[PDB]
Amino acid sequence: MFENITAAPADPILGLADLFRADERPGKINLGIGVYKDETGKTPVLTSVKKAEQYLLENETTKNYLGIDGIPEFGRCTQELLFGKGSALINDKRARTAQTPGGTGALRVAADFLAKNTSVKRVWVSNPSWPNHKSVFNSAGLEVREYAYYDAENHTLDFDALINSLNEAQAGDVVLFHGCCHNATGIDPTLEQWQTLAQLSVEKGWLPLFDFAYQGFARGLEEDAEGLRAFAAMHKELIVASSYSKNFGLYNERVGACTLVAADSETVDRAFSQMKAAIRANYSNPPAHGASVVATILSNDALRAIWEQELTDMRQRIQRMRQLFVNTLQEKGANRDFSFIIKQNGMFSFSGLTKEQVLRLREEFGVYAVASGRVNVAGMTPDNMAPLCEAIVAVL
Amino acid sequence: MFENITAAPADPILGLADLFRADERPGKINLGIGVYKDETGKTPVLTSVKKAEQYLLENETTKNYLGIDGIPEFGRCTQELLFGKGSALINDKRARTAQTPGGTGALRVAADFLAKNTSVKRVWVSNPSWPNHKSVFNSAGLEVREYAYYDAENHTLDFDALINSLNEAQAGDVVLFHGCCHNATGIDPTLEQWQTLAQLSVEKGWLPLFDFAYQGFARGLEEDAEGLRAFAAMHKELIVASSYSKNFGLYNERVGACTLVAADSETVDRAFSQMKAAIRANYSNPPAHGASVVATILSNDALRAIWEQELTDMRQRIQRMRQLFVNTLQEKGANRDFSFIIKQNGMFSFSGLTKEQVLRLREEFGVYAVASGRVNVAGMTPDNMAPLCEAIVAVL
Repeated sequence: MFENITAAPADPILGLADLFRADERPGKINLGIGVYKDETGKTPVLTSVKKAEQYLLENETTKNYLGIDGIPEFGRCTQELLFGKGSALINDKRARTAQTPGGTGALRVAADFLAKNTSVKRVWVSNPSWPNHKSVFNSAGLEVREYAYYDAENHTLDFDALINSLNEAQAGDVVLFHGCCHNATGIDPTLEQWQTLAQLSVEKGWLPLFDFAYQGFARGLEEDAEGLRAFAAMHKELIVASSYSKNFGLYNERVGACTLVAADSETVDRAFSQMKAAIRANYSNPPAHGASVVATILSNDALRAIWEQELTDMRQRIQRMRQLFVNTLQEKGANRDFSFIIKQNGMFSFSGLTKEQVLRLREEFGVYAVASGRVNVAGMTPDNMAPLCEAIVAVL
Repeated sequence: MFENITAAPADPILGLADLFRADERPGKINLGIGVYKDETGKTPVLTSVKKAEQYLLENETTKNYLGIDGIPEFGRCTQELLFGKGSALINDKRARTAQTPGGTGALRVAADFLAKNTSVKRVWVSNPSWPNHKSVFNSAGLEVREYAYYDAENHTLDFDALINSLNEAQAGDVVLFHGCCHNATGIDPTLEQWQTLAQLSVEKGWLPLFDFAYQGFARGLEEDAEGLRAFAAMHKELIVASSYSKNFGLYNERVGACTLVAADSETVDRAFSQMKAAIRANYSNPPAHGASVVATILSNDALRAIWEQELTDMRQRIQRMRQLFVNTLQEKGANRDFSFIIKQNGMFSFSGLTKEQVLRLREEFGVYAVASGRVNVAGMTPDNMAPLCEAIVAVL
């Protein structure tokens, strides 16, 4: 039965990793990573997390199944974080949240739900966009289309091309937006641009689906939610797939949420039931550990304080590296302007390097990056900055 | 978009739960539970688990993403437990294991994998069978058929009807078997019956898929694997969906595995790659906590000894309850013979009560059971045995 099965194509990231590892060179640098890294080059466990884990160890009395939608407190904390407390969406009980296995799991659940309970057939994603978006939706049997977003020439948001391409989308089609820290351009719309998209969206009958994996990485918790909040204030229906993998550094514990928004309580409840059905048919119920940790922290003033500070430290680390990277480039005798790097949010940005330059950097300098020229700034350190920039300069 | 969505049908178990809860009655007894419970009526955290969790707390330095297939050691320990150490399947590197979110998750992954990479279109499940089997497979777009198994009259395994019904199954069809502790008849095939099925299976060109969620609950770790092992010795290809939810009391941490078996290393590797692709499109990678705990215990002599003892205690509690139940029934002036209860393995069994009797038990006596007459013997205690039996007698 398996004789004729063809091998799945290989991810370049994972493939890049293996290549990096098997490299004897000393000054090797890996900018192809997908996670946060501190000044020492590691991905530690947050202090707030460790504290929460101790608490669970001492207080947990059972590992009995959680409800299909998971921990209640986790859901409420997640909603406040998304919509802010005092939000009408909350007071009007128009939103239901399901705890899921990471942000990816949330996306998959939404996809299965849409595919069997609605007339949705197409989903629009930006060009470019996180490559996993295609696989997830296609797996549910949904069609994936691309809208213009990034301007590889000016390294900016081509609002016009965006609005223009999205005009080809019909009512009842879903449009996917990155809440903040666009992956992997680092280019987000302005508040005014968000408001413009919201209006347009309502007018066109689109179903907005937000992929919110980096809340707190752009400007801050609240600031980063402005776009989403701009949409929520205008839509009756909405879907949010959030992740705590990065902002809580809980990558491997698979902590995320799928939030459903409807016109009213009755409707959302009825709709949520089918979402739960979709979950039951997938993994049954969610993993407690990771979510328990998030709920404990968010609901405890002390722990929350600590965590917010740790998050700030991460955000600032990145902002610092972006700035430092540009300065060092210029100092080292850089050809082109890289100042756009400073206007981009999050861990990712397109360096503008060519496929051949990337190949060269690796072969000749032990500097690792994705063939697209994508780099993870968290992979940079005050310590490796110089050698890094000198190598880049050598390939320009 | 969600205006016309119809509510999903409510599931009895969860419905039963709520009903039980909202019951003011004092002597209420819940036999409709789906998990193990101890003499005090609780589902505690295993001592071996707590120890393992302390160890992780103290030694974990990162929560970085696990590989798509999860923790390697988890995979190897799992394979040994399934096939026994020194197994040819292992030494020949014919099996690949993926860590999944519970047994259910393993089932779903197998389904998606089969649906997109093979010609499978139908899956045969026993009548009756865990109701969630249908949803999972249908969700992947697979057809589900039923084979005869249980004999409601003699409360036994109708081997003949079984063999007969399965003759309608064509080559390339998948046949699903419960490794041990059939849910929810508690009726398993004898070693000789297993061997007969194995021969027939090979002859007919079926693809066996084992659902192994209760290893260690019937006779013992190794004993309970006899059937599976009987099949493995005869097939080139096989699939096993195992769970640690019950035998490790790790229900909510979602710990399970999906094991793929092929004729050879090259084949299994090529096939596993597509399985990974299916995972990536679902939840991306698995939750670490639960699986870490399992791997820690299974690989440490001391911890493993403790755990095996805890498992034994669980198995024996159940055997004790089955025996006590039958005796108490007889003493209490029972009408019918219930001795079949003693020959059944695991937490579940069909009491043989009618739908109206079940309704009566609850309304009149506060005794809760599923409408199918299914009872969870782990819900019984030496303390509640008398009242329970007196109520049952009153409805015969």
